[PDB]
Amino acid sequence: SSVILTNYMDTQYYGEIGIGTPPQTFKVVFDTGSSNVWVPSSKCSRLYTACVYHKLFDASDSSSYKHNGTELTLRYSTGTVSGFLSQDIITVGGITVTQMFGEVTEMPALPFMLAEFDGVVGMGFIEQAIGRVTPIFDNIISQGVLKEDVFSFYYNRDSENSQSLGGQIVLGGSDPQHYEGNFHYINLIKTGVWQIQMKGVSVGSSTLLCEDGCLALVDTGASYISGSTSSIEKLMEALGAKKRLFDYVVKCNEGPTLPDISFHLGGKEYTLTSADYVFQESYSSKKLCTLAIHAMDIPPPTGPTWALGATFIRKFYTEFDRRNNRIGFALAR
Ligand SMILES: CCc1nc(N)nc(N)c1-c1ccc2c3ccccc3n(CCCOC)c2c1
Ligand SMILES: *[C@@H]1O[C@H](CO)[C@@H](O)[C@H](O)[C@H]1NC(C)=O
Repeated sequence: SSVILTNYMDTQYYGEIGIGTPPQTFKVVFDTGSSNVWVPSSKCSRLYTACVYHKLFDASDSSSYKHNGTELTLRYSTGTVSGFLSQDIITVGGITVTQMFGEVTEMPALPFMLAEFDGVVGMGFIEQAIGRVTPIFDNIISQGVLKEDVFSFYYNRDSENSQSLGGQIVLGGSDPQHYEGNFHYINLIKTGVWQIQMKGVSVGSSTLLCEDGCLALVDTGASYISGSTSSIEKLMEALGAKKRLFDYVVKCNEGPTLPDISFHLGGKEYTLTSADYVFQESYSSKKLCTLAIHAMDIPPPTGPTWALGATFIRKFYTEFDRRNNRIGFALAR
């Protein structure tokens, strides 16, 4: 099965899923960076404005709902959500699985008021599941209907005309329609995390970063490519970028000229051009231009690690192989 994804300003990729009977729909981000499923709850006080602006699942309208109520708190690098567990049938572009998800009752205005999506579907391993809840992919695999134990991601570039698909996620394989050349796999450092060994990072012709090696987290639920506060400060100085509050800007006229940034993974340089990582929204020297790379200190046991999010996936079609515990990359088409 494949799921059409909507691309919102190149920073948010989501698709639809139905929960309960009759189906209650939600826009969700398929996150290889987390392992739980959650959507806003009707029990969420309207004092939480974010709940006022998103779809809320109502248990009392689902004849297939199974109560549980165990509390859970999900913690992401850029925000937190809290609530309790519930069970019901979830629809994912064809497949139907009885999933255990979290009904969020605390959805902070900042940042969720900025979210176009309603919730999250974790595509990570159970080792990272909060509350030891079985991840949705594990369940789908159990059904034994998928052609292969893998899922692929395709994140298209932004578009000013609602006629091109913002992205697509395939359950059980890849879609040749969106990649060229062959994949090039890398082995997961440790199973339970979509993290691989990254040999080095280069900014132009001078591998000034991640020498000696470092970690790379392939996060479909993250907007940009991130690095330790240290690594980024050093990468950003090399680009002549200034550090703002939430991002790094560069004078727009200097954006097209910026150097390439390469990530050495499994022996193959994945190169990104300035056009690939800069939000060139102007050419004025009197305007600032946001870079699609941020600084995000990810704690143990996962970090310190770089995070390859949407900025990286837009250029490289990614396939997550559960059966071989490996990640594959191919030129996105
Ligand atoms: C999908 C959940 C998620 N997973 C992971 N691994 N990291 C995150 N930082 C987030 C997380 C949390 C809140 C918001 C969040 C809140 C408001 C606006 C945008 C937001 N984004 C970016 C969406 C990127 O989609 C590809 C968020 C991401
Ligand atoms: C909630 O689900 C977990 C997972 O199986 C289960 O162990 C627990 O007993 C459930 N709690 C209730 C009260 O339904």
